[PDB]
Amino acid sequence: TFLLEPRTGKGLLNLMAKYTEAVPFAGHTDADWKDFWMAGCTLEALSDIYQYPGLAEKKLPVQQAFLLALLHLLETPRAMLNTV
Amino acid sequence: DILKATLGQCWAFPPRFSPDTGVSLTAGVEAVMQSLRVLFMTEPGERIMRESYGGGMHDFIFENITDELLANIHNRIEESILRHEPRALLKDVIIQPDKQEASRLRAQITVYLANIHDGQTLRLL
Amino acid sequence: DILKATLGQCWAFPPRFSPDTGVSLTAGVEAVMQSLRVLFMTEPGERIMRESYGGGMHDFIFENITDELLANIHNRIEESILRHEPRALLKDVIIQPDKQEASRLRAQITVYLANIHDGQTLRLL
Amino acid sequence: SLLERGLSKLTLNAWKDREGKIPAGSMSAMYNPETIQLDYQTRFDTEDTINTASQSNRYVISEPVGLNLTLLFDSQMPGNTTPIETQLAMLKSLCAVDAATGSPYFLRITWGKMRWENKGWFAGRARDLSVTYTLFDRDATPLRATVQLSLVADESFVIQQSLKTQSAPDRALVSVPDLASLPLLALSAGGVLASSVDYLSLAWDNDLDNLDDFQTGDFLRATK
Repeated sequence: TFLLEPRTGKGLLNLMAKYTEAVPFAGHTDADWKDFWMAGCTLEALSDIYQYPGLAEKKLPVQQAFLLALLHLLETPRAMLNTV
Repeated sequence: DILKATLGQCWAFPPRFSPDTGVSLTAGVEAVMQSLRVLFMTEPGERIMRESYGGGMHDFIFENITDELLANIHNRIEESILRHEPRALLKDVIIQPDKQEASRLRAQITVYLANIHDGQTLRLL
Repeated sequence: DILKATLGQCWAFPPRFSPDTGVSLTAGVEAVMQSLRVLFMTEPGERIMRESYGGGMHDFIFENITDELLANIHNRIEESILRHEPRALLKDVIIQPDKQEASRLRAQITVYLANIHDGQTLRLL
Repeated sequence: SLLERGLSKLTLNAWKDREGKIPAGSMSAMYNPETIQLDYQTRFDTEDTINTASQSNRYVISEPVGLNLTLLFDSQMPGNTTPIETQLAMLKSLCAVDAATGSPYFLRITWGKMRWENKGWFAGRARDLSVTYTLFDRDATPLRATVQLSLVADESFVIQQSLKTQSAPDRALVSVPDLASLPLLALSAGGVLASSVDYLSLAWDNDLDNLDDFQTGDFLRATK
């Protein structure tokens, strides 16, 4: 039916990949912070791991595991909010 | 290499982030020493939903080195290694006041990884 | 505001009635102090079908301050706050004869809402 | 010693739960006991086996460590000004059933450098208490007490689980010596774990090639 909030962790991850490029990797220069969260994979390959966790074979950089755990947590208030 | 396997891997206590290397990670025997600096620099109540976790050394900061204090420091260290860090035993904890520029208590905490001396009779009366 | 909610509301002990405001009402912390004046000004037998309710201080009116009396007053106050007013603890009750114009016992009853002093060694022999 | 010469009294701390989360009152008692006593006892039952090959006796239960301790209070000497009923209104309260829950208070006795059974504190609850007032006053404020405490062991479950993982935490990580062999390396791994680690499982868990693969300084991991 009607949803009241689209854009799952794919859409959040797209917004976050747009977003973190504005931040310099501080202390270092000429380095985007978007490099930090997207090192190792592209946006779509990381979203594929977000849907299917086995595409990581118990390893990936831990900021990405941190971020995917964050998004899986953030699915829950989105689920309460779609019941509005 | 096996000490890195048996003792777990985790992040460094000052979180150092780089675009080249993602997260700096302390592993093995260095991970046990990293957790012991976390315990005694934390204080109970400072971690939300984990209020038992802390060293509690702020109880002793205006307390007069009078040797009722140095036994309380010995027991607070020994108990908090039991409750929150059973990956490392305790060997001995030696507490001395600083001789130059006093009112600093220096504690050396010695851990593990986890006979009556008969020669002194020849040097006494 | 929450003390007015948790501690109940009731009428004032001298019933004051007005056509403008119907009944004057004591609420909250003032209601506990209003009930304690009721208890020690009542006397057992003076309320019909409630004969347990009373302070009972008319037992002590010709009784010679000799310090068998001041212990009996301390126990009658402490017991009657237990039986008839458990909304207020007891801190201490201090009884003194009045120094000017004696034969008046003055009792200060201190309630609640519900270490050996080591410094004296430096001022003794 | 080593710094100064002030006394360290004993302190009786109380809680309400088994752990240290809910503190009750806590008193320190003047006039140290002169003598403590902690009695251990372990109950054994003899095997009356019909086969008559051997004489032996089983282990049934270990009785809890009980502590005996005797105190004295006094307030008429002119240094002593606090009346001893305020000091005994805490021992009589903390060594009895609490009004909140209907249980004893899970006391913890401590002394400045004395180390109780293997720890710096003695947990447990009060089995026994007897006050016997011997002197009085004209109005009989008591001012002499002679208390006779007696406690049991009863430690918390987080401390008892922590002391268990410090002995054989289900991995061994045994070093090999010069001139070693796997039946000897299983006896040295069966002493770290106390579980008879059956040498063929050592060469399978560590990917040995030919049962003599270790080289005088490398480690072998033994689980269970």
